[PDB]
Amino acid sequence: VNKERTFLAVKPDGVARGLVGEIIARYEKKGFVLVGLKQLVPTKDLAESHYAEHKERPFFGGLVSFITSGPVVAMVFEGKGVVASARLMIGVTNPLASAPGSIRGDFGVDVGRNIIHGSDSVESANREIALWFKPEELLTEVKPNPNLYE
Amino acid sequence: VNKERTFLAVKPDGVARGLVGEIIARYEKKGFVLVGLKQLVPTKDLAESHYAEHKERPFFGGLVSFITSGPVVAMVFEGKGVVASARLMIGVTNPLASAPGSIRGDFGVDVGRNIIHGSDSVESANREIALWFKPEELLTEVKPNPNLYE
Amino acid sequence: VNKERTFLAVKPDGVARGLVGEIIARYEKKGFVLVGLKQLVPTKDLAESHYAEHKERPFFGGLVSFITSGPVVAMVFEGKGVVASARLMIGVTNPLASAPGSIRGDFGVDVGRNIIHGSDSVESANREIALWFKPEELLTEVKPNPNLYE
Amino acid sequence: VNKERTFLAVKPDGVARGLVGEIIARYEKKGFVLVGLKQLVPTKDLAESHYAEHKERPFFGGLVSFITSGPVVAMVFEGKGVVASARLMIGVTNPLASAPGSIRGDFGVDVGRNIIHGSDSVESANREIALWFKPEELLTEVKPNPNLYE
Amino acid sequence: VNKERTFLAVKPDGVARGLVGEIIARYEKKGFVLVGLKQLVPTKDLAESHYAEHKERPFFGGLVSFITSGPVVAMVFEGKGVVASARLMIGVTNPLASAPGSIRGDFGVDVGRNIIHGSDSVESANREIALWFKPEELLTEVKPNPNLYE
Amino acid sequence: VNKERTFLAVKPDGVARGLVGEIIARYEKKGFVLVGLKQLVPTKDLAESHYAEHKERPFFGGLVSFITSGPVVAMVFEGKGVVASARLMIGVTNPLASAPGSIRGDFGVDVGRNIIHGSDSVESANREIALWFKPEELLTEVKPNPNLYE
Ligand SMILES: O=c1ccn([C@H]2C[C@H](F)[C@@H](COP(=O)(O)OP(=O)(O)O)O2)c(=O)[nH]1
Repeated sequence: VNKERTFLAVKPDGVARGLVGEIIARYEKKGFVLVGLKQLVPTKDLAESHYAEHKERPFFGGLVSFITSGPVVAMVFEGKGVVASARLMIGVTNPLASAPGSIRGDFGVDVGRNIIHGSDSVESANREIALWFKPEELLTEVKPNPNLYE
Repeated sequence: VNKERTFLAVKPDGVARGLVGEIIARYEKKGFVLVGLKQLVPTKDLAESHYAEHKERPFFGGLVSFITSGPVVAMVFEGKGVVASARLMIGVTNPLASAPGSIRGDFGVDVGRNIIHGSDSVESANREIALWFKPEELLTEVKPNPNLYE
Repeated sequence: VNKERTFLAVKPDGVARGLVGEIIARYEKKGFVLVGLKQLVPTKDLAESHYAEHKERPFFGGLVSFITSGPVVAMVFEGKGVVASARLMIGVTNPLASAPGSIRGDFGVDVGRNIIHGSDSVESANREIALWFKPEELLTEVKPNPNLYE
Repeated sequence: VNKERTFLAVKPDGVARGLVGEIIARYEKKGFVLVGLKQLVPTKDLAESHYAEHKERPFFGGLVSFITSGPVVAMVFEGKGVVASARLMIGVTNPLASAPGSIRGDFGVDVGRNIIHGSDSVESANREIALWFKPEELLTEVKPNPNLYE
Repeated sequence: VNKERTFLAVKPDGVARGLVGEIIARYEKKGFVLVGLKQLVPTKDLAESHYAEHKERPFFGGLVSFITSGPVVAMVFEGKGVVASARLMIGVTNPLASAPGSIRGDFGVDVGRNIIHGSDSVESANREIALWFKPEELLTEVKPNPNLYE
Repeated sequence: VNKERTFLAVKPDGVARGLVGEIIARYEKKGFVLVGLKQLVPTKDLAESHYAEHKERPFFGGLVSFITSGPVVAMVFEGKGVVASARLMIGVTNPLASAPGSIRGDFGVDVGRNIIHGSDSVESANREIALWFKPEELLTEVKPNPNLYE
């Protein structure tokens, strides 16, 4: 189904570096539809719930602090296999090991300052989208370019 | 002062044509700070109160019908002389008469489908910003790149 | 009417400099439809007919000699006010005096090597299109993006 | 030898999405020479002869029907190892699995709407070129930039 | 003559903002040849000799101070009418009044942080070139692309 | 450490092809700092020292004769893991086998005309930096964008 959605979030460093439009453009060019978009300064309760799976890890504390250190541009894109395509486009955890052409591969140098977040699966996508967006904030009537899908 | 703000809105045709990120990128490159950003399908009352100055004009009906025909990406940029600079970058009412280099000049061909809206003065900017954004949605602590301002 | 057409031609120097795709992309982003496209090495008869209005000027000789010195990418774009918009986008006769943003303004430095040709009026557009293109080579059913025209 | 040629074709979806110039630009930047270029609406005979190898497969029908559904920009590029490089730049059959940086990787989302066609070998290139282009439409004297070849 | 040269200098703000490559690329696309290039932290004596004309002006102190506050990428471009073309491409003194498409028009917002310096005339170019560059640092054998000049 | 440095050099072909600005921009976008920059026409001994390891190889003759055949834009970038990241961005020895997204992958076609040089290790970087740059020509103080490093 082409009604698959994922959660993307340009982090404080990506926003502070003027990468918001560049990132949105990459997804628009690919053919994914922006189902939701907004800028906010994450709160602790949200950063913590968002990174729940790492609550046990050492870095968790630093993850929750930086994400709430400034504005974030949260967004939702819809399309066929968007969760895996979104991540392929982002690159890998370490921006230095990310191939040229990917977001992190082109603009990132540190793992702590890795510009953007992308859901790693449909299960997490759905959880994260419900965490950052209210239903009233997501488009229902989507309908994509007919030159994209058969 | 560099704490001046303006209201920009990528209209249904700009959004539907995948111009959102391209437009945001132009403002970020310039040095202006994104103080608010969100996507929504305008409601008739908002379309009408926004286009108030034209309620007596023939085309008003089509303005309100179109802007509410699909999602709009509303946004607020802050910076020195941003209202006038924003409009200079947008181009003129008729995209066919807009010089290359400007948004409408590069992507527009019809006056009714002219991609974006920009406040025409600080008085209107202030009015519109309050019409589309709630105070909680606008960043307070702005702070731009020190290499932009003396 | 939006069924207006103009004749553009990337000249030997524009082609030899790898500017073909860059120029086509500029027009496509604008909203104009490619109704005809082909690469060929102009014959004297066609060069002369094309530059008829300059047959009595000193430079005519050099014009006819150069346009036939290599391959030319002839093309026809359709859209509202395309003839004047195409020219506005090209720039002026002398690339050095052409504004940044325009084709000649960005890539040209000499008037003899001014990269591209564009019809100067609908009258000449129609004459030139018939000179370079056979009716069978031009699209009849054009129909552009609905987000371009009201 | 650097006189190797390949057949590329931006399909109806690539054309209708305004990607013609973008794709041509990528090949010109690389250093390949455009030996033939033209736009046309393929006929059934040409669509079928082209996809001959697939005549017995299920999808054939949809392949022929789509490629003839609208205008195609056929083109031939010449250069060292152009057939393999052209394919490397196109990406893989499934645009979702295509790496960022490649044509399909950047703009494609469905395999039925995968933007461009490229010959898979020198044997097929030679066949297809003769299928789409008449000898008079192809450049004889090519000669590429001396800063490209040793 | 096409052996005209001009002196451009990306100031500390332009360099600190990652604009060096972007600026060099605009000039290379145009067709001008890079006759000299280097990065350095200007010394007072040089900054002062450079801005000699403004020695009596109020802002003089601030000019010499800023230009020496960080690295500058000094460069010399050669080409027909390069002194006037360079400035046309830079924009005007106040970046907010500079038209989209120009360097200052696209990236600058403050007159004190106006990104780049360009000679204002052939007399000044020759003076500044000799101030920043030693003869051994400038190319003798220039020879530009033949597709540029007639 | 983030004080790692590598030596990059746009060779005569990259320079002659107007690729200098394009290449530097890729590194600046990434987040690496330009610690040294200059254009020169390599002298025979510099070329030879530089390519010591290839001395006994059949092609050392043309390697030296080429690097010294025209101007080279030598430069030093600083940042975390810059030597390995720089290489990854350049692509592989044969540009035809280099992935789209990489410098060689996007612009190169021949191995003898492979646009750019990058150090292959920290040991070589340090050797080459000292070979091409005098200590006075390199910056001491770095100050990397704080949104790059944690
Ligand atoms: O057969 C050959 C192989 C490489 N080369 C040149 C290109 C390059 F600058 C130099 C060093 O090659 P190598 O170290 O293998 O590749 P790279 O590190 O990518 O430059 O050899 C040739 O001229 N001929």
